Amino acid sequence: FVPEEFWEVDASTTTPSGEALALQVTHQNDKPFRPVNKEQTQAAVSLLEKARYSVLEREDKPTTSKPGAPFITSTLQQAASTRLGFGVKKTMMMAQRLYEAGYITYMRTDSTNLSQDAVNMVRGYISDNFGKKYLPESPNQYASHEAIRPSDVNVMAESLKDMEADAQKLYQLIWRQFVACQMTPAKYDSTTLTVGAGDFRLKARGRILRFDGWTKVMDRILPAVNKGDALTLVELTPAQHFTKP
Amino acid sequence: PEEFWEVDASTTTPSGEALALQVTHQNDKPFRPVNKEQTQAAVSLLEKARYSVLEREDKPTTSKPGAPFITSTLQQAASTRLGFGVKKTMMMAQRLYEAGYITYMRTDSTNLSQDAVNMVRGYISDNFGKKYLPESPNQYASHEAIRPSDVNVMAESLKDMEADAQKLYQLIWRQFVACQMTPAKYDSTTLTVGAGDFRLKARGRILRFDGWTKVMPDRILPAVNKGDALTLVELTPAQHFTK
Repeated sequence: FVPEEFWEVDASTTTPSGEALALQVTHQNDKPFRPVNKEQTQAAVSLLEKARYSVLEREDKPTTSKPGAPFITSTLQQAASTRLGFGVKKTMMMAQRLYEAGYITYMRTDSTNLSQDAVNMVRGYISDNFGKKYLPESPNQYASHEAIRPSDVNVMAESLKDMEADAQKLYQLIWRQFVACQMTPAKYDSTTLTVGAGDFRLKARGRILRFDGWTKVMDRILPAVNKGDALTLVELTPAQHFTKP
Repeated sequence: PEEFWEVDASTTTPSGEALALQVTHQNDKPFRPVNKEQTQAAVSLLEKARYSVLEREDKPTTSKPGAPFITSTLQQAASTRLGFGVKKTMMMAQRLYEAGYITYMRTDSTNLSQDAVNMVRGYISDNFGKKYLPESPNQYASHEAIRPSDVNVMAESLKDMEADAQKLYQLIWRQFVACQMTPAKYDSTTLTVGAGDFRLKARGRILRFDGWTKVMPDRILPAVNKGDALTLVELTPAQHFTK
């Protein structure tokens, strides 16, 4: 594998009211902005430094995010790696121990299916511990033996006195994914700002949580600015990156 | 944990054949040292003794099969023979039941239905032979026992089950078929040896008819008679702890 070099440019600006607004340069000449070396970035930066910044478009809309499916072997490995920093073989050793102790279901599966007993169990837990608004009218179904889930939803990670810290973290991950998969969607009020500067286009995205839904068990607020408003550039910050395997 | 020792004695018969012995008594009382000093004291004595066969008992023996599984005995057998914990065993048994491969897994009864008895006796007659089939169905001290739903379904055929689930089904299947088969027969032997203040023993048996062990799978003591002199080769002490 050969790492590919690419640069990104962020711009700190101030709204007419004086509030801070962070932007990411996305386009240059209507084409995706992605310089590959320092000189190219510097050339772009020199242009952005003199350009006039103005809000081209502001889009506000409600959005929802649904929970993910309960774990299968491949998704558990991916999540344990991303969230906990566990390698695949370590994740599988720990999952096998949790299964052999009877804490979770069989760990080698490619099915997201959940038995009626498991659905009854988790929906009861949700009704008792979270509330009616967190419970969908009908069980949530997922594209797809059974998924990897706790054997007893009433058993919490901290109660596994026979497991070391990382094993408890893995159980907690499995437990949270399973409970969340049967909860209602999270609701947000999203905002997207599009800014123009010379032959450059920049953007900022933000959202405000209206209902937590599944996120209760398991980006920022953009300042007020309308279309046509002028933004004052404060600082440009280029960043060098390299792709990974 | 309680520390206790044992002592094994390797000897040779007049013909020169090896004979392994275990020390069982000392001064007519059960031998069971609790430390290294006690054991070493016994070893020094055994090292200077004359060894001779005090008695040889040869007799036929019988081994009957066990009852079909109930929840508690399945858990015990899965632990002892397969190394499965209780929770794991019950999770797998539940899946086998839900798939329809075995009968309900929560039971305290060793009873078998007339249909199940007819089915397994037919299997035995077809696959093992008349000497493996008792005149009347075998009865056991005691809903129904945990058994396969279809005796013609072999563990190897459960494509939808992982290896350990197949091992569990195999265990249940073998226990069920064996429980309706005839006793195994052996010719047993017990050698009692005298060595100074100690008594040592060796046990052996030869299979004469496999019976139930045919579906659900010791030593052969060398030829020696009462009065035969034995030559001590080596004494081997062993330290143990209760678990």
